[PDB]
Amino acid sequence: ATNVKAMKYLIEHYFDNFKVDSIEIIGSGYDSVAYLVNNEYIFKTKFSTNKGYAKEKAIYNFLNTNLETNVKIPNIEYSYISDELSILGYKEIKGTFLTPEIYSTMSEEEQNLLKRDIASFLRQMHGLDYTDISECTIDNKQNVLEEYILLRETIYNDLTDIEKDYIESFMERLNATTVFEGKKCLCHNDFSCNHLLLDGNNRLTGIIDFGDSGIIDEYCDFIYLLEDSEEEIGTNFGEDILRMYGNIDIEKAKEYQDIVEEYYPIETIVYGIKNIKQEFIENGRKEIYKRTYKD
Ligand SMILES: Nc1nc2c(ncn2[C@@H]2O[C@H](COP(=O)(O)OP(=O)(O)CP(=O)(O)O)[C@@H](O)[C@H]2O)c(=O)[nH]1
Ligand SMILES: [Cl-]
Ligand SMILES: [Mg+2]
Ligand SMILES: [Mg+2]
Repeated sequence: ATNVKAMKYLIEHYFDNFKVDSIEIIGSGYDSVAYLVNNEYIFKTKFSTNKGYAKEKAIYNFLNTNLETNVKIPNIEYSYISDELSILGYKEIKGTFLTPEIYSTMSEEEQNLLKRDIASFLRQMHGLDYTDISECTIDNKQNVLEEYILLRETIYNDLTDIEKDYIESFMERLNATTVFEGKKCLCHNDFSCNHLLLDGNNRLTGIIDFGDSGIIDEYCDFIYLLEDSEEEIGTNFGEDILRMYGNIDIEKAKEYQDIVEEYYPIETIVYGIKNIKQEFIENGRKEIYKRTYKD
């Protein structure tokens, strides 16, 4: 139980008179680990990476001050932020994560109420005056262009023709699309069903992981709601939510999701380059072949 011991130590060291009586791992990413401490607190942690926890903390603070909602989000009680180590702690939001299986046991009315809850939460968050967090802007198109330049400066010339063509074909679509020219607002920006918590009546009770959140295209928060995969509910779910949300071009939302999805293998390669992780470069290149050959 080595990781747990270390992180217990660090929590007690940086947070005076916080006492860890229990601690377990409840989640992880490639760069992070989350712990449930005293069956009450979530502690999210990471070591040296590529101002992440600073922003996420600022966003929680901004949202807890400004949202009027019964939906719970993390409320940061402990933080330690440095280049080499960042920790955020908050009381665990209780509930059951939404999944496709759970959704399929819900009555039609239950499903509608959950969809309305989501639409309402997104309408309220996207309608906030974000002046107070105006530094948290994210420009996805410009980010992609910069990543493309990094590719050109590093490994692009060693890729295969098939890989190059996939990339260039994406860049050509990026240049022709209009889906980055619409409304910008504060978005969750990783808005998948594994971040949505339900209460005992299958209503939306909490939303977690605003770690990628920022001021960005309004379309961003529909990308997973529109996704047809084993992990998400399905395209009709996102469509209905978009109709409830109102005043948004559904076809552009879908175009934006389709473009993000096409980018994925390239995003994966770029992550590998930036983090010096060859396995990610390989995985993304292989995925380009998988997509190219899908019939
Ligand atoms: N019940 C519950 N689970 C939570 C809460 N906060 C985090 N979790 C659990 O911890 C996991 C990791 O938290 P999360 O913020 O998503 O992770 P992360 O550090 O951003 C890494 P990634 O972005 O890949 O999710 C979640 O998937 C979930 O299982 C919370 O308040 N309530
Ligand atoms: Cl490789
Ligand atoms: Mg997460
Ligand atoms: Mg996250």
